[PDB]
Amino acid sequence: LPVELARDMQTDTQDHQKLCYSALILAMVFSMGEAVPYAHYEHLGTPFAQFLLNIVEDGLPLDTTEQLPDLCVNLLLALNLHLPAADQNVIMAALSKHANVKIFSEKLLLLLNRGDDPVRIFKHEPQPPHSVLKFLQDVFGSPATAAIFYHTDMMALIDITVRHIADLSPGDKLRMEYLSLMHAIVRTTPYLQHRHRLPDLQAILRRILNEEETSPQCQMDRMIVREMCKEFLVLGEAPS
Amino acid sequence: TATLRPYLSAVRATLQAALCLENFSSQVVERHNKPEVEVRSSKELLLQPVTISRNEKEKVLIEGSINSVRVSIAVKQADEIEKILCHKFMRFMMMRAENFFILRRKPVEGYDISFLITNFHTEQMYKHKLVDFVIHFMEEIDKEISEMKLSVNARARIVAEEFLKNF
Amino acid sequence: ARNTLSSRFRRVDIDEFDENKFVDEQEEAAAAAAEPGPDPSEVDGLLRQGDMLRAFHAALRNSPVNTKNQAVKERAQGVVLKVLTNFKSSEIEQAVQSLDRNGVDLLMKYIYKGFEKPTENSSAVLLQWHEKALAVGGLGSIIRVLTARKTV
Amino acid sequence: MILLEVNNRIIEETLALKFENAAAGNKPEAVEVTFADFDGVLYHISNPNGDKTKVMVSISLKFYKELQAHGADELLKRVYGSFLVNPESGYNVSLLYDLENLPASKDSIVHQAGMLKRNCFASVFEKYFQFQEEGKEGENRAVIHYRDDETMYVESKKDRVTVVFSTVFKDDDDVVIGKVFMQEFKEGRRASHTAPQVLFSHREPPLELKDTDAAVGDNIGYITFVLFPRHTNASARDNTINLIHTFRDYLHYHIKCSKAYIHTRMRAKTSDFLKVLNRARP
Amino acid sequence: MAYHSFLVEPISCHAWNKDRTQIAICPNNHEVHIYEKSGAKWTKVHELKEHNGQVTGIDWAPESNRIVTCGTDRNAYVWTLKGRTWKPTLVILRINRAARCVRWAPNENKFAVGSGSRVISICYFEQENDWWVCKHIKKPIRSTVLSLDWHPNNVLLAAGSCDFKCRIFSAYIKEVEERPAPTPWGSKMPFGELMFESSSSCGWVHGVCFSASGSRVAWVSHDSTVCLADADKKMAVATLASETLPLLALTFITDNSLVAAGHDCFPVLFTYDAAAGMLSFGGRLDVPKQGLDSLHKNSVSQISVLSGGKAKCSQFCTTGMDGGMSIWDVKSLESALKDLKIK
Repeated sequence: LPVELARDMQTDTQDHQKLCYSALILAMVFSMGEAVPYAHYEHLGTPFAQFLLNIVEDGLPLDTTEQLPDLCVNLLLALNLHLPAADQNVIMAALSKHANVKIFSEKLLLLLNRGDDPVRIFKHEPQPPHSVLKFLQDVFGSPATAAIFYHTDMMALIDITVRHIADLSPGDKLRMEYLSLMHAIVRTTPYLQHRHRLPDLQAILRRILNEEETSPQCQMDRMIVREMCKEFLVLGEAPS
Repeated sequence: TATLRPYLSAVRATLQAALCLENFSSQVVERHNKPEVEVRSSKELLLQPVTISRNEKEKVLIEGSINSVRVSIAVKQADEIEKILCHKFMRFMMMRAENFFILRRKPVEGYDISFLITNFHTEQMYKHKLVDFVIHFMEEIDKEISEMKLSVNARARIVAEEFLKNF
Repeated sequence: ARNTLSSRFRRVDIDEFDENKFVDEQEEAAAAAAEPGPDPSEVDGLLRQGDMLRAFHAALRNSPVNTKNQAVKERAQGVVLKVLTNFKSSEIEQAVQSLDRNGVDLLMKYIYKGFEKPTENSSAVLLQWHEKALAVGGLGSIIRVLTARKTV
Repeated sequence: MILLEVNNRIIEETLALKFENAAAGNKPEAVEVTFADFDGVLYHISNPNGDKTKVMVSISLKFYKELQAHGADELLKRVYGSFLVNPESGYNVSLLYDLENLPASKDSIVHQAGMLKRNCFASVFEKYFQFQEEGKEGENRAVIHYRDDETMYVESKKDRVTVVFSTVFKDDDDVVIGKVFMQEFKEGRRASHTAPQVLFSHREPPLELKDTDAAVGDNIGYITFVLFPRHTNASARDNTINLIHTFRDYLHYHIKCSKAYIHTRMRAKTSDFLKVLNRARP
Repeated sequence: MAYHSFLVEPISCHAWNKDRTQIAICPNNHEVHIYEKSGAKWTKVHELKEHNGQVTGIDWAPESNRIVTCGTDRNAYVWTLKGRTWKPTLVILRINRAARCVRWAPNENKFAVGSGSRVISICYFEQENDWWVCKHIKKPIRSTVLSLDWHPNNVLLAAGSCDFKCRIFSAYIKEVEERPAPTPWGSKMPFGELMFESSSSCGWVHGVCFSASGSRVAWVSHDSTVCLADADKKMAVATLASETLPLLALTFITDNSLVAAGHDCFPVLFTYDAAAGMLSFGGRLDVPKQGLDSLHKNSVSQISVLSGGKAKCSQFCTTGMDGGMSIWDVKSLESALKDLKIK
């Protein structure tokens, strides 16, 4: 099924309803993160992502109501769920090949500001990961894909990530994702040249280390912070 | 820079403590019925102020009374573009203060917004829902600003393209 | 329209010079000599050895509520607020549960005073204290902070 | 309206009324109109000496001495030609359109009358755009005070033309939003690859101008435009000048109009909150 | 455990007749609406319309069948049922500010009004002019008076104020009664004598009730501190600080136990042991209902004793800001709560 939909969408772009439902079902079935046969990646690989990015950026003429960009975004988030090893990722090769993505990045941050998983339509267990953070953890898994964000947008991404790390309580599952996301930003970007919101960040990591909670999850957070400060010392210094 | 769950848990408890209100006719003017926290003519009817705070910037001030409560709030403003968007947002929320019945048309000095809850709101409106509006405000305001910062940045690109494209 | 007569008499306020203004009472016996409050050497010597739970009660035993002076109150606040900030987050429930009722109320008074002027990390601790004292003392503890005419 | 128009409405509106009345055989009606444009411009349309058959479009640019230099006196003549006559009193330039001696195809002289402010600025660009084409380096920069508290420095080099604006932001809410708008002009070559390069120095000027008595302040802004020969050639220098002499006003147009976008969006979020309160209303 | 929502807005005050067949509420307005108990229904029979302002206190004399009102308009009116309609009778309170409470006397020869004028007005009848003239007791008081209750001697008076105190005064009127008998509160009881002044000075005194014996008085405060003074034990006070929102009204159901209600939106019970010399929390009375979990969906402002008097009460009534009136049956709560005990 996902190979015929992905083949009918690239070919029959005239029918608008069939193109909008095809992109919904593809996000449903990929929502759980289960892997797929290798043969699917002939029509669900990199050329299919460029097709979806050209729609997100440029749109179609027959799309009057403009539903399709927000469906071709939720689909890219869902394809990237089962895909490990960002260096081997077919989607990230689409971004690094594209001329300039701005509308796809603008929409990723409006979803991160609220922490809503648009792929998570169904209440089925085991609940897969967070589709957005999984994406951005994979974007910043290589410096070729990190430069897609404009300057003004990265600073808005750091303001959000910092706000969630603090506003989140201990024992939550997501707090290590925003932390691993932040660790990914420092590596693959020149964060240490501009140091946006670095003092507010330094005070939050010292807090998380000095937290006396003893859950296993809270020990996974502290385990990340130590690796983050150990790799980059200036995140351990006192705020000044 | 502490956490958000306990902050709203403290504020929610102090509010239930301070919305223990009743009608009270005035004792300085003949038959007036004012909120004593605003006029402050009768010191005995003014409870203590109590403050809550995650940090230096964020905080809440509950000035209670026998017939009134005043809930001033300070929001976090990291950069200048957030100081602007919060200042405008409250102005457009104060302008409709006849529709937010628990709202002041100006904020207390040192704070970004201030509510005022009289003994006629608890009799008419649901006391436990008014609290949920204050709390819902304090955790959504951070999201509704960054959504504007991102909307200003998106507009600035189109205004650049629509100029440089013509070259 | 507009008026053209002297309307300056409506500017002066006569209500300032009134005889019916409220007057709250104070402890006469404390004006001469104030309560010494928790001495620093007592609590501190108990903090050096790490006996937090006893330095805790030493700070809540003495409290200069009846004192009209503000410095001894401020010194008293800095002492107890110095103590609460050094606790171990797991030990707080162990300490709060020991207190009687009348110590939980005095504690919550000092807690709502620490929120006035916070340091870098003075408030993430006091919010944890606030959770425990509320679990024991309930909303009625806070009401005895609002109704309290005599500050800590 | 995203882009600003370069041709004034009042002139195209007023002349076409006269020109359509006379060519319909009707009699001429008098006129006396004073008005303005951006950049401290002041116009004046009048019947000289009461002669209702002649209309005289004047204009009073300050900083026209800076424009008589660079050869704008010749640029304007190469366009209007016969219509250009002696200046009206107090005014720097003066056209004259005779209603009884009109040619047909009046839309061309009308549309050129609206562009009078453009044709005055168009000299200092065509001069320096030609210096790059001729390879002439070492010539002196062009300091133009298009406003009292602003300035436009031009300069030419082997491979590029550098255009600078020493603008100013009155309020501090404008210089905050202005950094956002200019921080995206810098990244404008990500979408439009042929586009010119842009720079932005907040308070202090660049190194090319620190000697030139430039101004520094917490509200000033220095904005550069690097123009390569695919802009300065003969086929595109017109549309390039039509944009560059409107940049300072394009930027402030969208700072003032971005506030309305913000205001437009807070009236809605305020109404989203107001749905949460009405839950409390039984 | 009934609940009849008379309206949606508050009910400032209420009073019952002798038979408990009729009730006189104030539905948050200038009017007094008298409802009659027709079977399992409630029907309005009369409406008293004389006040220029909101009503705050009502009391119904059981024998004379004379209703008395007090409102924010600095007025009171004594109503007499002449034929089928109630007619008022004027009152001269002589207060410069608004009234807050009123209570008929036991012998129905006087009433006392507590006002925001920092006074209490002891009113009696004058057939010389058909007026009700008043005398004042304003010696120690310094602010508004919220509640009152009469001693069984028809002289002594308790008063809860916003001065954080519950004083007790002697409302002896020579023209209408002879000098009283002594009491454990004192012998010297002329007009306007402060017998007992409480010590606590934190929280506003909302409710006050005398005990049927006359030797015990309790008072509730905004400090979440119920109290009780015993004269047999040299006017010693026993507090019981609560861990919930305050209470606003109390009453003695027996000589030892009390019932209070307020901002917690339900009743509770408080037990007194003079042997130990303290109060104890007798537990919540109404079972948690199978957000709020009770009948009163807002606060309660007035509690009254229908059946059994304060000596031993079988039914008490609650009247609240939620436009409701809930009758309670004491023994039904004893049965429905086997843990519950009424001392």
